[PDB]
Amino acid sequence: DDFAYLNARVRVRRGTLLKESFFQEALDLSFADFLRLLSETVYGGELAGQGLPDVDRAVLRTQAKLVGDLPRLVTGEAREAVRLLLLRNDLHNLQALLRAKATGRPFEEVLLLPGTLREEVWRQAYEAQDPAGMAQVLAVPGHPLARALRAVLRETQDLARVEALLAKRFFEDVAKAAKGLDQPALRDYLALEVDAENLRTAFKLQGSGLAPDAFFLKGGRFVDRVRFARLMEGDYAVLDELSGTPFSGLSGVRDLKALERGLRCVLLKEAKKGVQDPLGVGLVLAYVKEREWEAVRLRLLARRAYFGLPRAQVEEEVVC
Amino acid sequence: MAVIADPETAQGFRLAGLEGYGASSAEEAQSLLETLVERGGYALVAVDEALLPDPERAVERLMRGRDLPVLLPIAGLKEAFQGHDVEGYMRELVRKTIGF
Amino acid sequence: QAAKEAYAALLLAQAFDGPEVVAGAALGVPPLEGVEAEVENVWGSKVPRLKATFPDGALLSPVGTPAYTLEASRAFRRYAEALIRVANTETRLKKIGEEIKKTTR
Repeated sequence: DDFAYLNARVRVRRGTLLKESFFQEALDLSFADFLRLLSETVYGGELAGQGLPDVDRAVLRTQAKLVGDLPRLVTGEAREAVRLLLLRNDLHNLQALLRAKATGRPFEEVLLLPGTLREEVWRQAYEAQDPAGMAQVLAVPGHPLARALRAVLRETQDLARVEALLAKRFFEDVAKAAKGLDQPALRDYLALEVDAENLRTAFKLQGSGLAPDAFFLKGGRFVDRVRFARLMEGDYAVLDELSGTPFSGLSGVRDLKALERGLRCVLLKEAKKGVQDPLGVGLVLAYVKEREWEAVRLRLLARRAYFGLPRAQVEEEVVC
Repeated sequence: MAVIADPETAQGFRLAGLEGYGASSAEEAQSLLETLVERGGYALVAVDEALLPDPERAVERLMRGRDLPVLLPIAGLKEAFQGHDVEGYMRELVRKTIGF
Repeated sequence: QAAKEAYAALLLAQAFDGPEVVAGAALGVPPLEGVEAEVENVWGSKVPRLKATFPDGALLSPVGTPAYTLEASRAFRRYAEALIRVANTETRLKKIGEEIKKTTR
């Protein structure tokens, strides 16, 4: 088991989270100066090159050593909990690996990382060509995407459809486990994260050629399978009947930028109150969310700084 | 397709709408441009003004006729780029018909 | 200006989801001879013209940055459509080349 040491290490690491006043000074900066600014902080100890892809890799190396070792440093109930947050990034990693296997293109041009599923596991999966070999490799850690996969892949081996159904079964299983750890901050975070996911998923995956009801998930509020199909066709009249959410004020808006800003800023504030339950997974949950949103923000600023895009194109996003 | 420009703008040809994996490699991206169009089997060949082909004549002199998949100047970089008005007007009148 | 808008504000979050959008697409991008080639008689004989009309797609992209992605995928309309403009005006330019040469001669 055991979160005591883990929680203690994670608090010390908070001492080096990038502050809001960073991103104020940063907006006034071009790319060369942002890099000089960036190298002072802890991402800076992994910063390399003057190219943009070399920065992207430098973010990945920071994330590896400060977030991706975290399931490994603890066991039992603690490992399952840290795992559940990391699983969602593993789900991006599996989908990309699986696609490289199915479409016959290199291992390369995927985003991997270590956590529950290590760098070599993904390498082993790629190297097990047969779907059955593939299925057993993934069963080795025993992790919830395996158990979702075993059920899913029996029905159908159509790639885009495997992904979709892998997501729904994976989320039905997750929703229960995360509600079930009985931490009130995580449960409140979970209901909004789910409501938010159903909305967001419909925007991204419209025009895929798949079912609407293969993108629904357990934790959902006023939303139902019928409404998800309504949205996937492109109707925002679902939102004027959606209420009780704190997202209720993003209703009536068609502008993509303004909607996504509002969902994201709420979830940020929600997770930050996770320190009112630092016990358990609270403190690491808060940590993962703040460090992800800083990396996104590092990337938005860099691009804005290099290419001469407006100050306001990112200044609005960085202050919630 | 085969459309290429700067890196950031090259990303989205990697997705759908357009096909592409390149970016710059030369002055007009000759390394890719010539070699590629030799086959010409691509759905579209568009070379943006992010590379800038000053000798659009190199491709025409070598192809010796083909309007099927051959560069179309657009822009490929943002600086509130909508300057292909004042540029195209002068690019047409000067060499074809009477000057401005 | 709304084409480049989303485009340029994404590269580092993705760059391995090029794969994702093309895969998931159901004939959303023709890599070889997807164009709509047109035959067209003019002074300097049959010169072929053509318009950039192929399916391009709009908001079918996942991952990246939640807002910039969606936006970028919507931008695809503003590639396909706009390029047709130049597909028929620049090609006309070449037809009038012939005209001009034979004429001025």
